[PDB]
Amino acid sequence: NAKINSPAPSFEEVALMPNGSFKKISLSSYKGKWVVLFFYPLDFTFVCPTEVIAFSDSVSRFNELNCEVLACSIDSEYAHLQWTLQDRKKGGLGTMAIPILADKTKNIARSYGVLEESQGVAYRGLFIIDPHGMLRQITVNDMPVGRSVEEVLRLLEAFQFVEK
Amino acid sequence: NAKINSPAPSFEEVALMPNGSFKKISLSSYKGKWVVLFFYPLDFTFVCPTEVIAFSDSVSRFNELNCEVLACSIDSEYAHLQWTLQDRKKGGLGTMAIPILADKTKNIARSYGVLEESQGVAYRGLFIIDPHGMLRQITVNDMPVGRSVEEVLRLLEAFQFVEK
Amino acid sequence: NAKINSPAPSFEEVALMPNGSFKKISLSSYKGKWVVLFFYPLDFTFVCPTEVIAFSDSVSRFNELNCEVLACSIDSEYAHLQWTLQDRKKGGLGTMAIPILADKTKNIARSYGVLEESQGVAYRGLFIIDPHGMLRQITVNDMPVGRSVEEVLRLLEAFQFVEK
Amino acid sequence: NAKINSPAPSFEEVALMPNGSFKKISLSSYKGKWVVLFFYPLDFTFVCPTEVIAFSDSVSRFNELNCEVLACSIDSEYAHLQWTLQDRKKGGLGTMAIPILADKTKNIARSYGVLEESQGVAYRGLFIIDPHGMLRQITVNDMPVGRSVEEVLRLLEAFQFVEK
Amino acid sequence: NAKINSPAPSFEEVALMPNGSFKKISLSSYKGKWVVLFFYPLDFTFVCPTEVIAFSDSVSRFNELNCEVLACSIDSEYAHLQWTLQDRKKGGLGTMAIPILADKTKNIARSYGVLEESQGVAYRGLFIIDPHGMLRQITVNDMPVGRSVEEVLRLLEAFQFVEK
Amino acid sequence: GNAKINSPAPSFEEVALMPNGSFKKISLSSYKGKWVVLFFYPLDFTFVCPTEVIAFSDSVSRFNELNCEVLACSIDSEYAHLQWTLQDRKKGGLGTMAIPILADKTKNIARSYGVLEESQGVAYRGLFIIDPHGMLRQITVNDMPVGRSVEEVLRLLEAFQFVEKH
Amino acid sequence: GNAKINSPAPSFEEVALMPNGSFKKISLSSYKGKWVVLFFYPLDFTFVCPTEVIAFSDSVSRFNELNCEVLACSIDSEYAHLQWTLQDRKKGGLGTMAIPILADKTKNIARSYGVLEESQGVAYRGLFIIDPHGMLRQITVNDMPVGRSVEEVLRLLEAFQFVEKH
Amino acid sequence: NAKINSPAPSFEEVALMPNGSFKKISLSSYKGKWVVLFFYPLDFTFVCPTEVIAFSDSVSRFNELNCEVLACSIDSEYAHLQWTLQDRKKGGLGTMAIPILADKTKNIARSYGVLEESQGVAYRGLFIIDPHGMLRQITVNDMPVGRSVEEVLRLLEAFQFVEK
Amino acid sequence: NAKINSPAPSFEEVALMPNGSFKKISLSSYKGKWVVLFFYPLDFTFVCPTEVIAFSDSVSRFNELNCEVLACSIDSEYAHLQWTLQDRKKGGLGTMAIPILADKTKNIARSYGVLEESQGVAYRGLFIIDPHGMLRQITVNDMPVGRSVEEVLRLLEAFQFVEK
Amino acid sequence: NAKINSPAPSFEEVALMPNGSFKKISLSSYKGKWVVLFFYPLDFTFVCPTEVIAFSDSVSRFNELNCEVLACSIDSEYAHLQWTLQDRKKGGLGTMAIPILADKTKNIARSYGVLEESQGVAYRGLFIIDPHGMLRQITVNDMPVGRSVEEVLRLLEAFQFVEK
Repeated sequence: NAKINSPAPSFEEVALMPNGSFKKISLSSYKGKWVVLFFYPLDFTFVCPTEVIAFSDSVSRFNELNCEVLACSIDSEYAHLQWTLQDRKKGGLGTMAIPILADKTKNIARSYGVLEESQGVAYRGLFIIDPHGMLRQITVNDMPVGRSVEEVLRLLEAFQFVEK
Repeated sequence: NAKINSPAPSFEEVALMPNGSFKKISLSSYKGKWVVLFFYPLDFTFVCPTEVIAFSDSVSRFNELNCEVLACSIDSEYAHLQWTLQDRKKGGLGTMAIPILADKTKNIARSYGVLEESQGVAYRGLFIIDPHGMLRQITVNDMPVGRSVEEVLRLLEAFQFVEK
Repeated sequence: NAKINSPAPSFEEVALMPNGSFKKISLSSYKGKWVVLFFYPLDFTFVCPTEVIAFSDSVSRFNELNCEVLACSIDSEYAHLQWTLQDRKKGGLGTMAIPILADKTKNIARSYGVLEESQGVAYRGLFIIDPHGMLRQITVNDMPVGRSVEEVLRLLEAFQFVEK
Repeated sequence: NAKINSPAPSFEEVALMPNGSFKKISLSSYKGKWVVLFFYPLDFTFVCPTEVIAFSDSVSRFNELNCEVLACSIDSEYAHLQWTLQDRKKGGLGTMAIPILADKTKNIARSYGVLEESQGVAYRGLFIIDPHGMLRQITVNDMPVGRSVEEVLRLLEAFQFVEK
Repeated sequence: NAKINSPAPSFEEVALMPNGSFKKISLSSYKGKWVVLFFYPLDFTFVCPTEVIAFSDSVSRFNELNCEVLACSIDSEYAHLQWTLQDRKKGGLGTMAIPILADKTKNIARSYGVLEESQGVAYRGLFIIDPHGMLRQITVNDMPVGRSVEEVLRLLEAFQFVEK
Repeated sequence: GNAKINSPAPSFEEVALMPNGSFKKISLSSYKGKWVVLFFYPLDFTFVCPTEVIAFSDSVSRFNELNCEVLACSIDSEYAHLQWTLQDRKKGGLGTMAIPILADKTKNIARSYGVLEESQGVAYRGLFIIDPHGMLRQITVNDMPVGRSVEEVLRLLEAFQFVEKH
Repeated sequence: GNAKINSPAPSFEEVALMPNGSFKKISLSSYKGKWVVLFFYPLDFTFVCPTEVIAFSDSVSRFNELNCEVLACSIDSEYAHLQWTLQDRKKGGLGTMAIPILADKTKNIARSYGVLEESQGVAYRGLFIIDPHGMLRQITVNDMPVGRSVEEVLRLLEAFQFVEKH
Repeated sequence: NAKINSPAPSFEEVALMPNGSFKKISLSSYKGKWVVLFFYPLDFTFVCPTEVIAFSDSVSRFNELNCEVLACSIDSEYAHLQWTLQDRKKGGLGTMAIPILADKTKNIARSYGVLEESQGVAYRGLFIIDPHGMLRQITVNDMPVGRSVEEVLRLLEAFQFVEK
Repeated sequence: NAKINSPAPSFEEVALMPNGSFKKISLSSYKGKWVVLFFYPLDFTFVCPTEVIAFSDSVSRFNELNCEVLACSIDSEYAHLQWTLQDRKKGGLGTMAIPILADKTKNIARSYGVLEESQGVAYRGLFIIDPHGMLRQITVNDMPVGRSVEEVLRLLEAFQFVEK
Repeated sequence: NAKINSPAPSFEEVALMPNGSFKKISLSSYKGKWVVLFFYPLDFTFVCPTEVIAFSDSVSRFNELNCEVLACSIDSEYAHLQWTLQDRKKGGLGTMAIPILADKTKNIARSYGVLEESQGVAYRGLFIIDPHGMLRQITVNDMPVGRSVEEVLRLLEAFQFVEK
């Protein structure tokens, strides 16, 4: 389970890459970089996916801070792909600048302790992981409330300021 | 688990209705009718979903034999809905004449013993259930091979013939 | 128990050979060939044995597809033999072109999960096993309904088409 | 398991009746009479079935002593029937003057502790049971050696002489 | 332990009141109001307690939203009191407009899963609890990075907007 | 009861009254290479005139010329057994014997052969045929009041040996 | 061993050879209201001339006039016991006895009194003094080859009864 | 615990020596000699200590038979000493010709199974041990009844006569 | 075991009364009074008994403060008695003004956690118990160092001052 | 736990040094010296901390007896520091001549068995430890009653006198 100042739970799982391909991604492959790993409940929700899009539209701000961003849900990689092929205007995801993990077994959500067991979907959890793979901050929102790109960046800069 | 001449495993779960709405469906609500419950692995797969469509195109042939047909997968109801909104020509599902269960918790697949745990997806299992809710026949295919609408009908007629 | 894409349960047991002799047969001796292993409840049933005969009459069609066929029941090898010595017109089996396993311990039925424990007899289960010894499809019928030689051949071609 | 001066293990099972019909028979239905229950391994064995026949040819001798005799094996009732329809001269059983239990589940053999677990067949066990349902004597032979009708009668008379 | 959409872990503990008195406070006494419960590591840290002060300076903004705010640490109520008697200029806490729980047994921190067991102090955890006592959002920061009053208010308004 | 057909007959090494009147330790394995008829009886000095035990003793040679040794057993001490043999046959005693009699003082032999009546502390009239390989080949158990047949055991022996030959 | 000083002596109900020659069930509790000397010995018909058991039988009245009953016990059957009494005293037998002899066929009595030699299946020369209330009051246990003293047991009895009085 | 023909329970403990000194004494130091080890309840009991004295007055009789005698109780060595300094006429012990063990831990009494647990004192137990350290006879008296020096000597001579 | 502000461990045990008689004394019989219960190792020690005597010589000072004093050791009541009959000049105890418990089972020492298990004797433990039977202070000395009557009185007054 | 004549429970913990710095201190670092380790409940209590001050004012008296003195409580090192910065006249601690352990995890209190679990604070326990690290005396007071510097010195001198 996920704990501050302990190594963030490991995973190696299929993800939809920004280019549209499927690829296995391990957490340890990010060693040497900061990582913002964030979960969302379901693809194709009647929610306007503004939240997932917001993070994708902002990758480079995180990148300038040596931070990679990674999305995740219990949906398949095909579901992910289909959502990106769908129009943003029509409620789709459109192009993504970040990978989206396909947590098909729900185990990543489980290890990060964000799985709603009765629904089989993940809460809006977000985790900041340092270059050493250490879990440094936990944010978990109930389904109906989104996270803030600004806030995560606030936190990132703060953490990096302390390291300097 | 699913055993011949034992009551078929119970379930009550959200499904995508033929009209496009979401609805809770219980197995017991079919008491008095035959049921063909069949699983498939994933929505939006790169296999043209001929198999699921074949069963939908043939409901009537089951229906006049006092048999209801029910599809199921580990995908969400929103995923299901999205697939039906997708054009059949374009590898989508198009309109569906049968309900599709959203086994988001994988428990239905588990109880029917068709779940591939490592994958998180169900095998191509099909189950014939009588008006008394008794499991009467088991078919399970490996992912790459489809089932036969003709065969299931053969079996149905055979079973009903034995009742007279 | 038996599972798709797991090695099919092992066995080494006495069988009635097509020539009329008794012989020990192991599953692994079929490595390199496809196998259709199928169970039936009892020898000498008041149910005419059209089903078992149908598979025997069709061996070559299976053989041409690099597939061996194997029958099985809880009856002794002597019971098997006696049934083949009985005239086909008289409700007997006649000369068989396939071996018939004598599952006297009922353990083969048990491992394939087709044993009706209260009766001590096997359900009409049929299993397709690949040249690697991997279980590839499961069919189980309630006692009163037979299987289809055509259907098994349909699946066999389908499976081989996927490899080629 | 079966113990001297304890109630003989209960059973209710299908048997081939002397007239050729199938019938459920319980041990307790013999209360008030002595019973010689005896097991044999298999129907249709290559060795002339003189032993089973010997007991059938002698029923009236047992009946004279208020004793009923009951045969048993792991074979089905249909196997039993078929053996009696077979000519005695030809290695068959001919019509029998005693019922033959069809211990399909093997449980009767198990409870009397005569089941060879590796073979799935019963040893040549014979049990004398009194009118009170109490087990009074145990005889168990290895497969290749038969029992003696004279001896069982010796024992019967001895037991009845003591109760006199 | 603390879970989204489950009742927030109960507590009744001594707290330093804004007026300077000690008082037992239970979580359930806030039923009917929103609660922001937030932990901090230690009193008298060489950190300028800007964070704890920031929340105190902002109580009325939370109050206008029907939300009460509650601070907590493993320090005694006397330690709390002493810190408030200390000058803000000298690194003290000065006057507080919010109560500060004295989690002397560390059990509140434990139940909210924010206790650093090796240090015996709590991480910078913050929890939003609804009028029904249900846990609605989790924020946990590593020691050196503070939380944002603005962000918590963002979240509060969002939650209340959904309820309307 | 450990006593199972086609399994090695339960082992034992115990004091026995020898035909000559001496006490001697006897193990089952010492009979390897010979058939053995091991038979139990309830008690020495019983009010049942001991014809059964005597019958087997009077017939040893018949067993012996079948390459079969015969061995009696009961829960009584070796001294009890000896006393019984010193007692006159006419007078309800045993007389001198042609077979050894095991003194199953711990009752464990009877236990391992599953013939011990636990409430009484005595053995049922159990008889066991053991082959030259030490394998248990046939089980006979009688309730107390009914005896076994020397003829029958010989019938069985010949039958078993006939199967070995052909 | 359940046998503890100032605890109720271990219960039993078992067949015994009565002084008159009959078999009878005897329970410990049937002696309530009397002192009891219960004593064990290893085996009937031993090559030890049975002076010890005889000594206690020859002295019953001495125990009796102390309101004390005496009871012998061994793992031998009641038939063994009877046979021994039918045997002539001169000839190494027991002769007719003035005390009952328990037939501890299941060995449980010896077990509960903690005097059973498990490897031999026989009891040590244990002797137990039990009061009218059924309470165990003294324990004597001898190795096989050494006998007990009738005088000593009487010494003990008088001592115990003297303490009751004054 | 102590058993006939098993090695007598070991001990090494302080004892009051006949000369008035304290000394550690082990059971094994008597190997090669017979030992009469005997327990008594308490020092300074209101009843004239004739029993302990009787054994002391008779040591040479035991010594003649290559037998050493050893007294024991739960009292301290100082208690023992004090009792011997007390005048025999006055209810005291006087100087003893045998050692008296000070079983302060109660463990010797425990291992010889003579400890009255509720009182914390030992029963009047006496044990005869051979030159090989084997326990050869057990005598245990209830508190109010003494043992006999004559009897123990009777036993000793008997045992030695047998080994002769 | 014994704990501050928990009821002091119960006991009912024989004690040597100041008048020279034996009497059962329970802790609860002191309810309504303060109690100083103190242990010492052994009677008749080569260590002059100044400590035990000091407390006896001072009873009244304790009594005036509504406090009873109680001595205890693992020695028998007869040992106690004998020590008091011994002349104080001669290393004896003399007439005592306090009762002395005879903890023959060592259980009182055990429950107060002052038993030296290897020696079977108690450490120089002293316990102050209030009128409610609550344990209020613990003093435990290693064998060679005595306690102070003054100190115990200092504590007693202090405790009573806090109630008044 | 803390037992007389057993090694005193080990610890290594942060302490406030007399100079005002924080430093890790282990018990074993005192090997070769006597140690008076004493606990108190809480910093900033409304009791004028005369007791802790009394020991600090007297270090020298311990020091010349080759004895180091060590204070301890469950409060943080920062709490300790703050209390020493507070004016003695104002109920503060003022300058301290002894180190004060910060038992933030309450484990030292636990191992010395002085912790009041419900409170989360330690009782007024004091422990004398010899140069060999052996626990030699235990004093435990209920919260409202203080210990005596004189008494501890009495004990120290007594212990050292026994060593010569």
